[PDB]
This record gives sequence, C-alpha cells and structure tokens, in this order.
Amino acid sequence: PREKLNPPTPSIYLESKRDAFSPVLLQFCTDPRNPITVIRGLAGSLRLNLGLFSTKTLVEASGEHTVEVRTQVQQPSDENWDLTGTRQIWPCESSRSHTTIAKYAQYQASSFQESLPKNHHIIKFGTNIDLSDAKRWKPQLQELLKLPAFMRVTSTGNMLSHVGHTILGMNTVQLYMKVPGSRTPGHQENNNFCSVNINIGPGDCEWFAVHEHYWETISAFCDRHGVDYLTGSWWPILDDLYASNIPVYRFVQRPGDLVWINAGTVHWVQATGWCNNIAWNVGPLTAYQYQLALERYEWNEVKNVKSIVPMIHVSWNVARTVKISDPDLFKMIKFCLLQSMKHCQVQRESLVRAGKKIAYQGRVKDEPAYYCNECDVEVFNILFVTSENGSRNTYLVHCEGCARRRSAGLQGVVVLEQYRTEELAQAYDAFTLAP
Ligand SMILES: O=C(CCCc1ccccc1)Nc1cnccc1C(=O)O
Ligand SMILES: [Co+2]
Ligand SMILES: [Mg+2]
Ligand SMILES: [Mg+2]
Ligand SMILES: [Zn+2]
Repeated sequence: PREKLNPPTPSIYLESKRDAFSPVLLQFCTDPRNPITVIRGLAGSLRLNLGLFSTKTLVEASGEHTVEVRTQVQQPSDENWDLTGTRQIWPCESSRSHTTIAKYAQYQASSFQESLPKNHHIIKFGTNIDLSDAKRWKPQLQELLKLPAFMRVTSTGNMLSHVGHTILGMNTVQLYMKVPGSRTPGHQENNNFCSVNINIGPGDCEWFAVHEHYWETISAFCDRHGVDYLTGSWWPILDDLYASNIPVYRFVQRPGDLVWINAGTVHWVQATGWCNNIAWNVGPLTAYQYQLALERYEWNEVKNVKSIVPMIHVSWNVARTVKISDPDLFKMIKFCLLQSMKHCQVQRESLVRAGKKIAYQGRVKDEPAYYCNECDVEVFNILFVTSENGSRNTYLVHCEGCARRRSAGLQGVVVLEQYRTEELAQAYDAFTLAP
C-alpha cells in the first residue's frame, strides 16, 4: 500500500531541558520500532551554541585543517543518472581530493553569494573533517556535553567509551561542510552502531532511511547493480524499493535538529541548502545494539572487510568495568567472552604442540586493538608479530592463519600473549548479572 510504504518519521520536541534528560527519550530513540528519530529544536531546548560550529568559527579555529573533498554532479535527491542521462542507476561515484577548511569555506561562502542550488552542475562536498583534537576544538567539544548522557561522545553507557582508545569518527566528532546537492551515499554505520547527527545550518538536509530488517534486500540490489554494499558508493532507486515493498522514511533535518539513527538503519542523505553537519557514533549497552554489532562484526569477516570497532576487545573491557542488569545482553556478552577464551586456548595448545615459544607482552595504557596486516581481522590477545624493516621500528601484527600462510611459516614470527589464561578467566568469572 502507498501509505505503509511512506511511513511518518518519528519526531520529538523537547519543551524544556528536563524533557531532554527524561528516560522516555532514551527508550523512544532506542526502540527497535523506531529506525530513525528526529528531535526538533534540540539545540534551542538545551541552549547549544551551534555558532561554535559555524563556518566562520571553524575557519577561525583551524583554517588549515584538512578537508576531504568529494566532487559530485549535482542532481535531485530522488535521482541518480547514468552517463547518457536516460535511466536511473544505483552506483554514485565521486572523485576524492583534499583541501582546507578555509578554502572550502570560501567556496561555500562564494557559492552562497552566487545565488544571491550552486556551482551549476558540478559541486564539491567537504567530508570527514576531524574534530578529535581536544585542545584545538575545546569550546566545540565542551558544548556537546550539554546533551543527555546516551547521546554524548563519551558516556559509561556507550560501548565506544569502553574501547580504551580513539576510533576516528565513532568516538570522536566528524564535521561535514555542504553545498546544495552534497550527497551522502547509502550505508549502515560501522558495526551497525547508532549515530547522532546535528544540522548546524543555515540550510536543510534531506534524509532517507530504511529499517535494518530490509538490509539484505538493499545489499542484493547493490550486487545486482554492480556495487559493493558494505564498502561501495550507492544511491537507492526509490521505485525499486517501493517495488520490493520496502518502506522508506523521508524527512527534512532543519538547523538545530538532532537526527538519531538507530542500530542498523540503512540511510542516505543530501543537503538541500548550504549547511554544516556534525556527527559521531554511539553504542548503547542493550541486547539489540550488541546483537546487531556482533553479527555485522562476523559478516564483515565473511566479506573480508575491517570491523572498525574491535568487538572482542570491547566486550572484555565492558565486562571488566560495567554491571549489566539485562539478562539477554548478559547472555550475549558472556557467550562472546567464553568463545574468545576457547579460541585463545586452541591457539596456545597448537603453538605449544609445534614447539613454538609464546612471550608475555602485557597491555599498556592507551594501547590500540590489533588487526591482521593481510586480512584486516581483529587479532585479540595472541599476536603473531614480524619485523618488516631491518630495524625494530616497523612491527606488523598478523592473525594465526596469515602467519601460518607465510612462505617460512612461523620462522621469524614472534608470538606474543597480552592476556594470560588466568587474566581472562578471572575477568570472566567476575562478570555476573547485576540485580
Ligand atoms: O558519511 C558521510 C560522509 C559522506 C562522504 C562521501 C563519501 C563517499 C562519496 C560521497 C560522499 N556523511 C553522513 C553519514 N551518515 C549520516 C549523515 C551524513 C552527513 O553527511 O550528514
Ligand atoms: Co551514517
Ligand atoms: Mg563511509
Ligand atoms: Mg537481523
Ligand atoms: Zn589474517
């Protein structure tokens, strides 16, 4: 039906500051039935100084900051043309280049003055601007502390705050600078984590969204139309989605509106006017989020795609410090930890059978999680390490399989252990369901 395929977008207005910190807001935003939530006038309700994220202020703060530019052909939000301009296509490719905030700002500003749409046919979209530097963006980041706990960049209830190190763009803030038509290709978030997006303005963003439930159908369209779902750049053809009985949420994000994207929600975005957007990810400690995160973590492994969130590392840290009261979530984490212990044990036994030494490395403060140099899989605890350079400057971490796959096998490879069996066992036994 036409009505069901065009469902109303979940919306909230906060009449006061008290409403923003209400438990009702959390359960609404995280409800699996709500794939996306727009909070109207959130900035004003919480008195957020969005002027700190204005183009003028950003240029003053760091004019030489790196801006990743995406050159694009401008086209209506419901269109993506082939080279002949006679049919709709899924792939939406863009050329990548680099510039500065100051230089993109001038393009953004001049372009705005040209119209008394912009840049004619071809436009540039300033993406992936890094606001992780605490000293450089102090007033900007401090301003975001006015948000309720579950939406903050850092909180005890956010899985990404238990990683122990920086994951660029997930537990640090990214800035987008846009002109009309600036297009954000379709995707789910890294490891199906939730996301927060605030429109700074002055212009609007147009949003499109599909519930996580339909993601495999979206992936099959991408495969049918010759583009990588997880890693490629694509723009859904809306008629294809409606022809497959897939409801599409459509709404406008006006200046000061916060968009909350729930776990696994497929979404694509286009700027209607000139605007800046700020964004980051959040991983609420719930069974719904954890399940979706683990299954993308595994699916990533099947498709040889790096999981940007090291879910095994995160699950252990969470287990070590956070009390989980939900039985369903506890079961999932407890199982993940047990599987990890068994996996580590199997590796140690095989290494000891082969007569291969294992040195205890230990962990240090602010140490990153390790990934395989070849296949990009998370390498937890047992590290197969080699020296690429003649000196001890360049160390490469490999997984068991890739280490074994080397021409000389494990010769030259030093095997390290970051957590002893007893460390994991004692952390595991300490992890119990909260009352
Ligand atoms: O991912 C991005 C940056 C897209 C940059 C890009 C990459 C590849 C091709 C064109 C543009 N942006 C968003 C993601 N999710 C929600 C909203 C946005 C946004 O642009 O406000
Ligand atoms: Co997104
Ligand atoms: Mg991306
Ligand atoms: Mg599912
Ligand atoms: Zn590997």
